[PDB]
Amino acid sequence: STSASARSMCRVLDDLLKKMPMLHTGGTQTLTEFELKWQHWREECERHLQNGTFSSNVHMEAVCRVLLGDEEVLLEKRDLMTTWYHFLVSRLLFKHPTVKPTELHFYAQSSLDMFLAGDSCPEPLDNILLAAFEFDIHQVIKEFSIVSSNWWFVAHLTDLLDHCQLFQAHNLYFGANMREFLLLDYASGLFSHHSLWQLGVDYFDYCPNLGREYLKLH
Amino acid sequence: RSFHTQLPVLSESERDMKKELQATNQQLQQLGNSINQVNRKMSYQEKQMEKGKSPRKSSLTLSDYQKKNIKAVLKEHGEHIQEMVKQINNIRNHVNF
Amino acid sequence: TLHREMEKVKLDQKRLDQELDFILSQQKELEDLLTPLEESVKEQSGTIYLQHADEEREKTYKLAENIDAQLKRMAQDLKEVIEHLNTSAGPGDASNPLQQICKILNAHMDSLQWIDQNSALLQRKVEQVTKECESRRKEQERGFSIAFD
Amino acid sequence: LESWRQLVEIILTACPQDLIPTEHRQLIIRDLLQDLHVKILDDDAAQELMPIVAGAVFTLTAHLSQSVRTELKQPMTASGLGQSQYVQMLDGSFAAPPGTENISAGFASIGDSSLHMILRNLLEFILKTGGGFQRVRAHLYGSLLYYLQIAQRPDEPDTLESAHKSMWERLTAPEDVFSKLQR
Amino acid sequence: LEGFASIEDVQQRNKLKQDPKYLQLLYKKPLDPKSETQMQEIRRLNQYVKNAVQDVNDVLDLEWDQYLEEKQKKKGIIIPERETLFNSLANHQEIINQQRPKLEQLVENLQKLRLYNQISQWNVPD
Amino acid sequence: KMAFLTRVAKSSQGAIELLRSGVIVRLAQCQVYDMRPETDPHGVFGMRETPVFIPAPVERYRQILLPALQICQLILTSSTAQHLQAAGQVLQFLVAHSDTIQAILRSQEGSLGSLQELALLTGIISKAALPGVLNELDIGLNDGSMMELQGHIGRFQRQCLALLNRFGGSDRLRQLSLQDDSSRLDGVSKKDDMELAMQQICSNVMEYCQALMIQNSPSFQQTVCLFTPSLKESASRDGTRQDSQVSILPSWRLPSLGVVIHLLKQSANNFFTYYDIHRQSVGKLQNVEQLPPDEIKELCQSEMPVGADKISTTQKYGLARRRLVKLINSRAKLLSLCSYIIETCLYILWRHLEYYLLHCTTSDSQDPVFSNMTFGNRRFQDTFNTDPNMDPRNLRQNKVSQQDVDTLLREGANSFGESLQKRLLDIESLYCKVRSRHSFIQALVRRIRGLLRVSRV
Repeated sequence: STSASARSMCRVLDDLLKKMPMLHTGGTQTLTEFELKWQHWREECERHLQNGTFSSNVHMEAVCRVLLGDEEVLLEKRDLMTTWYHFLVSRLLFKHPTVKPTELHFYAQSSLDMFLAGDSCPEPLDNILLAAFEFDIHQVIKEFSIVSSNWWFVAHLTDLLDHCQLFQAHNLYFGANMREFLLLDYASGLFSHHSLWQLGVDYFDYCPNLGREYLKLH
Repeated sequence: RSFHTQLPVLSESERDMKKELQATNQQLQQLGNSINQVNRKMSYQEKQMEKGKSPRKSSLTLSDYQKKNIKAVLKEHGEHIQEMVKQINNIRNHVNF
Repeated sequence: TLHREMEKVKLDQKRLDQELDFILSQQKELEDLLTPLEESVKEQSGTIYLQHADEEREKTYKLAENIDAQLKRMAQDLKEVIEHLNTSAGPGDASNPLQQICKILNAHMDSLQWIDQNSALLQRKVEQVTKECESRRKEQERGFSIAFD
Repeated sequence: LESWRQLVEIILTACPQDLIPTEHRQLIIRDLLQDLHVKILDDDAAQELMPIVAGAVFTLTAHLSQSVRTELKQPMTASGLGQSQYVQMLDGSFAAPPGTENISAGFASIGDSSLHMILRNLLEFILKTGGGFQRVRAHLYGSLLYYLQIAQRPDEPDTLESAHKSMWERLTAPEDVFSKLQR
Repeated sequence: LEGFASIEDVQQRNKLKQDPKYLQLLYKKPLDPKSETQMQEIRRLNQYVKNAVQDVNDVLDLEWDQYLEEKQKKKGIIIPERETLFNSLANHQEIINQQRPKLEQLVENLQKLRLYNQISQWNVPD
Repeated sequence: KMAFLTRVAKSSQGAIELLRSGVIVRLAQCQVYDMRPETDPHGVFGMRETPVFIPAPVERYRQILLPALQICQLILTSSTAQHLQAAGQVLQFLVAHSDTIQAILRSQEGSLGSLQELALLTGIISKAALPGVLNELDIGLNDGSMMELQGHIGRFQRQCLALLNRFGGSDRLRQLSLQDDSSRLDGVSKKDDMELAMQQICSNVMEYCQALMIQNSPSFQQTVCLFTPSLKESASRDGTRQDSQVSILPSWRLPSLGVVIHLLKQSANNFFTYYDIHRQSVGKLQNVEQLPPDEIKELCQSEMPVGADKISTTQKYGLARRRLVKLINSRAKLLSLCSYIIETCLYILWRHLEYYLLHCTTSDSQDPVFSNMTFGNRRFQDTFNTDPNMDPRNLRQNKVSQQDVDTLLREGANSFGESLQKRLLDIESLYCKVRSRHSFIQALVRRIRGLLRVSRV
């Protein structure tokens, strides 16, 4: 409505964006409908670009070049995206309809690689996120316990992994039961203070082993 | 040997190669420490082993032919391994032909 | 019998001489073709690229070379350790044959894995060729049906 | 209980059940069923004896099924003639031509209220305990499957009209007793 | 022939290094023969070293235990290895009987992939 | 599990629930149907190199696919309002897995389960893969996808025609019985299963043929034919076919009315044979009350090969009665299916004669009698009509010579003797349809007789 040379352009853009797949449910989770919608969207975009209704304008041409799925254009316009996870989700949205867990780690690794190549530096949190994307719960919680000293976060993560009914480790890479060690560490850190010692009682009652003698000594 | 200083830009499998090489490096350091301590242990215990007694390793005493049969079987298995390596080489050569 | 044997031996030796002459000619040709290539790789090795991925790949290759060198050195160390410990077990079937048994078992396992990988690659290539032939046959059948209709 | 299990195992896979008359067979079977149902209503198992008593229930249900199956057959086909059987308890009299009169007599000899209270006691014993694990629930479901085999008939997978269909042992015809029991 | 293939691949990669599309080609390729054989040799050496040092440590521990027994109790025996040898022989036989169909399939594929022309011409690349 | 699936698919509410949940989509997305050792896209080229698995790879794959095809046919037959989308997703899955489907259709043996699998596949194709179905529904969802749909439908129709030409011989029954006869005592049940599979194949064929005439209910003046005027196909099929390899008719000229005549004659002969066997079985069941013990023992041995000699006389009588009841039910089903297939063959012959009369007969003359080419009540078209010169369309339609049509009519009138007339009369007297389509048996009979005894101008 503002620019006089963009009415039909925005109309064509809105008509093209209507073919976006918003997770169809034709009975169950089907990827065929998503793939067909993505193919139809790509075909409509290519047809518009070849006809000319989506050309002869620098702004919309750059928009289409970004939507097609490139890397150098996004590295130049990095002021819009956030970090490596934003780059990865942008690639997965503008390059493929959907991805599988067998290729998600590969795509995330390639995203982090080209993001670091395009003027960047390594980062411990970035490496932790890359490990989380590469899965292996044992090694990601090992990296978490190595880097971050927050015992409550590791305790919550172990509780979630136990609630999810997954195979967990019964040893703390030296003794046994990681949740008991985390609760004992939090109890020590809380007793280091001079106030609030009520949660330690229940956290020691939850441990039917060293918690009794620990509370009796504290 | 001089080609390991070129090849610009990583690939899709280069990061997996890097992480596997890091795992192999830490495993090699651990095994090197183990070998270093085992060498000292053996250098300290060799005199005691020579002063004491040496055990036997000749198995199957009731059958005097089973030992040579097992030895010939192991030699023929090694020959089969060599022949299979040669056959794989010939197969890839004929494929490249 | 001796005459037949020496005649067969002379024929085989003449054939082997011809084969060795051909092999020597091929080796001389390979050497003459490789002589100008020995100086081209030396000049390309000095071109060090400066990038977040190029330097990463260079460091990865250097670490791989160092790992291979250290592995070869410590493998020679383990070999001499085994050859020194062979006198500790005393006489036997093959002087402590457990090491040789484990070595040949691992070698046969790796050979089986390589054979399986090669067979999978050959089956994939055969399947790709068969799919190309099937697509060609389907196109031909579609053209024939169009010409018939 | 182990002696009872050995006894029922010998009755199942060691000795047949076709010597005394079928009427006395069914009478003794129904009396034993009512007795064991009163026993399981008065409780006998706790936590460790539940699989054993469930296996015993399965074995006695198999015994009842074998008795019902043998009640229909006859030796040399001599007493299975005539019509209008006079041996009933709650169900009406059934008539059949020579050749099916024995089957009709064996089918009408079963008591409607007897089967009703049997299934009610079985369901009550199933719903009473809550600690019955895999073996207990499997034995109880096998007993229920044997009861349903006695009542109706099993089927087989197909695509149109090719399933295992057996007559008599069904749930049709409201004038008989199978439809009333199913209702 | 191996050296000829190696110098051919060397020339090919040297010609491809001076191309701008080689970057995208390597970025899109999920595998590479050089890195594949490198990691293969690395894993082979690692497994060989691991099993060798494990058996060496086991033999050293057994020898130390035998020496301690001969120094304390002044007597002892050695357990036989006939069962272990028979198990190893059976395992080798089973692995070779499983590899024989693989060899048959490889031979069939090599004969069906129109690659027997060289064997028919008796080692002729033309 | 598959029995429970069949049970929940038999009901209408259960079928609606399964269609709303997505059982066909789940079966298509399953991983057990990806690595298949069956791949053949109609053409001669096509193979598969699968790793070492359990013995009989294709047989085990067909056995695993059997419950899926069974429940698919069941939900397609018992569908309520979602039948359109059900057939749509079924055809989509069949097109996605057309490799193994065509491989199974092309690979046939003389076993027992192979014939049942082929019959089920043919029925599923006839129920959820038709040009009329494509023209009715899904016509506004990518015609290129619909183009591939009709291409695969034509391929499946060619495969079904080949299977019909292979299994349309009466001697094929006894040829395949010797391949699966495990014992001479169970040979009766083996041949019964073989003839049941053959009748199921013929039922799927007639259902595919009648799927176009059911829609043409308000008007019955349409012809659906595409054969050639040559009755030599009857003599070519009366010989001996091969149920183990690939016996395909010349596709460059299409089948003719000889195959239909041979099928009708074989169906009438099998109908008479089954009627005689059913009468004998009824007599045996009526006289079973006084059968000798040796006779009832022989009957039990013929029923089951197990040594059933130590059982009681009442047990032997019950087993003999059960065997007789099963045989009577099987013979009644066979007679009903034969009568229905004969009525469908009469429909086919009448529509083919009407096509030859008022569509195409001689291509060397542009006569006004050979007008119109609409097939069915809907708006269907056809390529060309009459070509004076040599054209491939003449091989699909009638020949360019009137002598061929005259010889075909003469051979048909000679084959339509008193025996076949009495057979058709007995069939129409013992059976009178089963569905709702107005009684037209006598009309079809008299029209076929008139069009066979008359000549074309």
